[PDB]
Amino acid sequence: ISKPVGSEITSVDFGILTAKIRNLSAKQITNPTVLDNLGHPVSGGLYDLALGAFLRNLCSTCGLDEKFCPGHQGHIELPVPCYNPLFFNQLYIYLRASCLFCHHFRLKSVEVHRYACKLRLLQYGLIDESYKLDEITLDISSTLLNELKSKRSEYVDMAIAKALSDGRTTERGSFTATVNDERKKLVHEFHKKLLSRGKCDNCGMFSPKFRKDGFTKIFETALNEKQITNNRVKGFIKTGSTYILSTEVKNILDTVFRKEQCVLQYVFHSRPNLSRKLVKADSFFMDVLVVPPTRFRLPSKLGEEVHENSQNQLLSKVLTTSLLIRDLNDDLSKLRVIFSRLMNAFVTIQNDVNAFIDSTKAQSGKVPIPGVKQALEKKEGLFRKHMMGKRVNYAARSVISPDPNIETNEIGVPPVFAVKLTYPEPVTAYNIAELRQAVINGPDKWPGATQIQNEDGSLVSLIGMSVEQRKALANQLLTPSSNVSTHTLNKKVYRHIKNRDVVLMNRQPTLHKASMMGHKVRVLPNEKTLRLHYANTGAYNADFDGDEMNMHFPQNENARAEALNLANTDSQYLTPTSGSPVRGLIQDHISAGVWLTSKDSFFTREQYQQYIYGCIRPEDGHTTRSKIVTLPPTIFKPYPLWTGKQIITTVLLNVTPPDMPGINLISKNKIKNEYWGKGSLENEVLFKDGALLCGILDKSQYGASKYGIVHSLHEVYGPEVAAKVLSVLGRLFTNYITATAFTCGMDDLRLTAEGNKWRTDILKTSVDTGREAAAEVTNLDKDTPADDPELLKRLQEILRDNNKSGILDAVTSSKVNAITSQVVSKCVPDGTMKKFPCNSMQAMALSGAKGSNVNVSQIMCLLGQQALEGRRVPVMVSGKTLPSFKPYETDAMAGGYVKGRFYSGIKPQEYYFHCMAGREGLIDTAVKTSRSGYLQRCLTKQLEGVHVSYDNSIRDADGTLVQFMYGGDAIDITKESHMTQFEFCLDNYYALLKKYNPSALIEHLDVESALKYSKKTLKYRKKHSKEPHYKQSVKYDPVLAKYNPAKYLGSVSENFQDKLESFLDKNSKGVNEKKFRALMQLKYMRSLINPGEAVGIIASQSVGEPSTQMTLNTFNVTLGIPRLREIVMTASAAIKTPQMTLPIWNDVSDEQADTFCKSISKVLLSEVIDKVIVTETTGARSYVIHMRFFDNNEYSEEYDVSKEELQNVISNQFIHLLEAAIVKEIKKQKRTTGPDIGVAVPRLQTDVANSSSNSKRLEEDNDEEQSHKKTKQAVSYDEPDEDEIETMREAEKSSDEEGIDSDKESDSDSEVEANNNMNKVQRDRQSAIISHHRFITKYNFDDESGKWCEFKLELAADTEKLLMVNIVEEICRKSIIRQIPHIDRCVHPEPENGKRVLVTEGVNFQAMWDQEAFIDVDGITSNDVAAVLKTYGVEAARNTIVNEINNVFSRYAISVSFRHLDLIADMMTRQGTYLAFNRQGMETSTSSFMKMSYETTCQFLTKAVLDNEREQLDSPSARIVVGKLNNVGTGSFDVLAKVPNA
Amino acid sequence: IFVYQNNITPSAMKLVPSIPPATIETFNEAALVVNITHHELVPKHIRLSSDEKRELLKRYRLKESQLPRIQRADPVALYLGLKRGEVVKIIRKSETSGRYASYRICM
Amino acid sequence: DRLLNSSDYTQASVCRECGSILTTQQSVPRIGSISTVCCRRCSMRFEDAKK
Repeated sequence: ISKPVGSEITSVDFGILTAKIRNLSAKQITNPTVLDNLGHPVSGGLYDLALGAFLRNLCSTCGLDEKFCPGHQGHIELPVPCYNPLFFNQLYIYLRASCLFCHHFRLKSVEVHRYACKLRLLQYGLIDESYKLDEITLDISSTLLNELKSKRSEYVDMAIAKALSDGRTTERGSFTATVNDERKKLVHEFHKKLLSRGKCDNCGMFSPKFRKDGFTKIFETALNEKQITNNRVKGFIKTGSTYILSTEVKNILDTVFRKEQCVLQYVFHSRPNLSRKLVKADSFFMDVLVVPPTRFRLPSKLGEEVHENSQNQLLSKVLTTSLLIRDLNDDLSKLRVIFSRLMNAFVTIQNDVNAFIDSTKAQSGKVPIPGVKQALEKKEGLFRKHMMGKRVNYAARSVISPDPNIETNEIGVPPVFAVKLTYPEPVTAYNIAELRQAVINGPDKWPGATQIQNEDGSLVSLIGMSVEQRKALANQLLTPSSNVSTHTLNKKVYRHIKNRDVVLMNRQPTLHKASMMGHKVRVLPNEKTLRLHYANTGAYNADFDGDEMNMHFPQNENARAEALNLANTDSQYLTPTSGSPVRGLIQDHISAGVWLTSKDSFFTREQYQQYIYGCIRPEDGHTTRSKIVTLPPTIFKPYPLWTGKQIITTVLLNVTPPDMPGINLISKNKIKNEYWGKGSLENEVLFKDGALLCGILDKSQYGASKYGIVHSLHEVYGPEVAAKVLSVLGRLFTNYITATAFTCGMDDLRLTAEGNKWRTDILKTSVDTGREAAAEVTNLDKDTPADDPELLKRLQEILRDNNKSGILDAVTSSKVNAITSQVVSKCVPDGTMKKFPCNSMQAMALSGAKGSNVNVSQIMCLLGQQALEGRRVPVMVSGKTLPSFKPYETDAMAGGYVKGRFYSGIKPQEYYFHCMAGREGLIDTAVKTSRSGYLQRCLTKQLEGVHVSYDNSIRDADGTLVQFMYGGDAIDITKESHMTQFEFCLDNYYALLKKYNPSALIEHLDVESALKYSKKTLKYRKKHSKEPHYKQSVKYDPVLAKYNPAKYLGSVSENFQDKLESFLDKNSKGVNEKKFRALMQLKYMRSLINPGEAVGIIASQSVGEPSTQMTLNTFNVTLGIPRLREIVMTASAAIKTPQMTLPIWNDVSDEQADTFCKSISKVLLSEVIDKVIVTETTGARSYVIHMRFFDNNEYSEEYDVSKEELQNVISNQFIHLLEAAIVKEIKKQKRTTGPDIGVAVPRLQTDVANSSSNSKRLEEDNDEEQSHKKTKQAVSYDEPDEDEIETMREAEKSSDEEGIDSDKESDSDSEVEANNNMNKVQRDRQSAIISHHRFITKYNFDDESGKWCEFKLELAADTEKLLMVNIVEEICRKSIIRQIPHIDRCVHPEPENGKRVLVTEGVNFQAMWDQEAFIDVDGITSNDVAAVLKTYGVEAARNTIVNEINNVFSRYAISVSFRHLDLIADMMTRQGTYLAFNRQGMETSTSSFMKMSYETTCQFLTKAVLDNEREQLDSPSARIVVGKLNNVGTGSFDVLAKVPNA
Repeated sequence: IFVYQNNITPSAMKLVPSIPPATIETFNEAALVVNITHHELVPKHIRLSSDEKRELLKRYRLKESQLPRIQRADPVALYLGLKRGEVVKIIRKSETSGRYASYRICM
Repeated sequence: DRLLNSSDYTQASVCRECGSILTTQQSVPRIGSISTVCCRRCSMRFEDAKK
């Protein structure tokens, strides 16, 4: 740190190396020899000694040696200009669009002038002026088009000079995302009009259209026979695709680019050009290569075997070919075959520089040589492996181990780690006493040192020395060296890691920021592992069975201060997802407080003094009073004794500060009052002035639980007091456990003889349950016996269906789950042998120590119904669920109901079914892994510079504003925990008043102002309380929108304001109400989000981390992460299951609503047909189709379909489909009837790639596959295996000029009863039905009953046998009777909270507007966000995003905050469209190093060079690349030192 | 405002920018059956005159293109008849804070 | 600290005229001088001493 840097990199320009590389490096390379015999670097070869020092030779350029030389570049003189494969796709546009005769483009010179003059407007901060250029429009002569150009350029010269007169732009221009959105929309359009034209508009003589191949050859076609007639009526006033040489194309595109310099000056620039350098054509062509320095091209090595480099292997092949095409040019210089090898040498000198840059865009054995482009694009490569993911010094990793004898904010460092990791401590006047002792001890004895740094920069290692030299060198530390260059610097002793340093500590999948916290160091002897407290196991999510954690040891005081104040564990008490506490005692401290704070717990005096000093030690600094204070006992006369609740009072009396009064808390336990006995009150926890007066303490109080005692001390006394209480209670219930143990035995599991009599009799009533359910489902009655043969017919019918037999598996499952909960409800509190305190089995479930009441019931009572895939046990084909059971056995036990228990044993049949249910969870073990890995990375690249500003707005790193306040009210989630808990704050008023101390605070912030404006807006809102939101008069915008919350007292969100009023009005309780507002409006002000806070990352982590918790299956609607992949990623215009919630009115009734669902739901004609009886006869093939509908009283109830509509679909849609299928099938009959026997068809069952997942790694068990994912950072997946990723891999087609322009095909070469006695009507309906179809010839319809239909297709006599019934069954399943479009089925579900709604399988907003007599059309709700965007605008599309992300999390009972969901939905709709997080959404962005580092690196790289972009270096992914300090947090401001003298 | 019934000819769609001072705003009357601003998910859009567009951009120190954007063909931008470069003001009810005033520019 | 000050962290030289890293060089000094850092494509060879 003693070598400061002055100048530093502020912005990065992209650009192209001109062929004046000959200035910087004329050390050119002509010999393709790398080394000679006897190992020397040959002169003019690829390892020349002017390219840097190599093999212990000096550099011919530096004069410096093997190490100190920086390396130097060298060029390879190509004799011919072969083009560049990066910029080739973007000159092939410019070659196809130019007229070779006129040397212009194909377009009009004024249509080109329009786009050239709008792009001049876009490079300044003005866009509406670039749409007002199209409003200048007034068989056109030449004097009109040169004046039209004069007035368009007249407007722009005033449009820029107007804006630059203001501050709306600068001379260097302006550039934003929405400015870059419009520029991409013109240039992509300008590169689409030019690509398709017929003739030049400035001449007539038009060029023949080119066609290319794999990036190496340019071919020009011969202009066909029709078009030369144009060339000779206008111009006068060899074979297909001849070759075009590489020097011709430069000569073409030089006079094209010289002529239209005006348009190309604004295509290749997005900011104004300030050097006014010319866009030239030799930017596209490579006259020379450059060669990287020798240090970057060192030989590869494996063992002793030192191979040759990849880069030299490709670069020699170019240099042999360059000498050839030079040597053969001498051969042709003396005048056939020599012209055919020169032209073939141009193919391969281009092909070997195409090989030098790309690998796939060259030809390759199996896997060819990597080019410089393909060294960059994956998880591996360069841009993510070595720029976002560097490896670090001063770090260590080890297995972690449990420890209750360290502090909760600490790590126990082994002495193996401790004598290696060193910290440079500059020796000064205040630390020479402790740094002399460090040099004396040396690098063996622990509080010592390893090396000292002199003032000149050199180090001196202390390893080999003895105590003579080390004591004689510790005494020289404050000695000044005689130099004057270094008279400022002092020495730096690299002391070992002491007990006062800190450490970043890192569980390896870092899914959120509390997985990387900052611990203090405590060096423990005699250990070989890192050693961690139990309070930290929930934060890192660690299980102490072989987890490795990285120990990062930072190296300067700007990092020690930030691991002690920002990333320490004490500030990470509440998680940012919901504000819940994540730190607390876990298993056996929970089950000791239930004994210590119990009412039997009496301690004598010598025992009382021991437990206090066992946990609290004043030497370590745990007391605040420097002397342990105690309490009088609760029993005086027979013997002095202390109660166990009085120890908890004492340890709170010592760790809390003496000035603030005690904690006042009313809460609950997890343990019910009746477990203690009659009239016990040990469920209500009561603290009164810091004294536990009532109730035991559990997981609910000092666990990771909200509004407990430890969560209350965090609010009243702050994070360091609550840190000490978990440390003190961690040692109190460890020394109490040692003196008074805890065990779980066999008597804890046994029921008493009365209670064991109950469960035999209650389970005796379940022997007759599997048949009562089996007779209910089959709709039999009167208790038919089990072996009744009509029942056995019926049970076989429900064995063959899957939509049945889950009916039987839901009736019988519920009918035996009642007997399950009757045994539990009578036995486990009351039929046990050991009651609650002594039964440690129940006391570990009721405490929340470990387990539940479900685990206790399967031990003591019964296992119960073992349910598989939601249903029940699977059955064979024979109706048997095992080979031990009768087929169709109506029994609970045969269906998998285990009546056994784990205390007494499960029978061999029911042992087997419990092995089935043990496996169906274990298939959801491997599908958990790579679900949310790619989803969170894709969030955290966009929401990554998003940070709170100092004006409370939420802005991206480039300044493009996302929100105006965080969440609506600028509250940190980790601060609003007791903000509405008004009862807790009134009890603790005097203790919380000197936390939020207003006395030394009021003269810095305005008090009277926002209180006055709030009471305007409060009372005015109370006027218009019943007016709807669209009639709300907007005179008074909210007080946060006018006044800074952190500056004006009282400026408070309108939801906190009303809750504070509704508390002060409904409660009358030496505290006024004026002094409770002025505290709770000060608490609001001291609970605000700080500026610089990385709310983008926190919002993306608070979504991606609990989506590692919703990987599970169905316990309809798209569930969990694949719903979240549609909303957040991929921006689905087509959701797989779209819905629409239709709220029905209040005066509509349920009969009126179910009839309404029938009107909307689609009815296929298949749904009203019972049978179709086709009698086929011959003579002409006379097919007779007789349809049997259901009864008219049935389908008119079930579907609300009149029998006149069946006539109006059969006669007008069905037969049009039926006769279309027939003539299609007779056309198949004549043409295609037989294959070619002997010809192999293609493959059968292989996939598209790799033929398997993995041939060896797919058999790794989860204890062996977690051994391969612990020893390395291997949380990634190469192919994340998604179809949406494949649909992100497959989209965005090539062209409309392709092989198929609109998917064109042939489309050519067509040219019972015995009734009679119709009326005149049905005879005449039939006559026009025959006359309007092709084959009908007879027709009838049952109009009296609506029961049947009938017609007689009489076809040709030539035809053969035809499966007519399979023709009919297809057409009936496709013929729609009544479908409202885009909507399949409506249904009326059970209401949530008084909302009578419908659910519509499909989205059509436009059609539901015409049903307002049943549907409140102002309240309909979809989950298709791209449909709400199209219909209701961008704010209703926004509110649908926050509502549909919340369905994914609230379904799994996961409560993310709305402040995190508002920030994502404001980022997805920042353009007014529905963008996602993907490559297509990321495209409209300012910083290019964010783009290059995400994926498709050289895709964005060529885009950044052809744009000639300046990188402003303000996204954090661009600051890490160039090494600049990030500006989100402590980098978001500058520190300046105040010097006294002038 | 030219309310039509089925369609306007693409030959007749060139007459919309044909008057440079005066605008023509065409609506198909099937899209006007339900006033979309009465919907529950649509907040109160109010458009700002340049006497308070300018005072918006002076508080937050913004270029015009750094605001959140509303499209030219949005169903509520076509409702209010927003020209480009006109800031509309949105007052929406947050779940956290109640009434919350946000802004959005038309480009 | 965990991505620059411990991983690689070179103090390199950069020309303030062409704005490039790899075009820099410490000169071979004539026998009296001290070597100094001098760019290459901003440089002009001494043969170009023209009027």
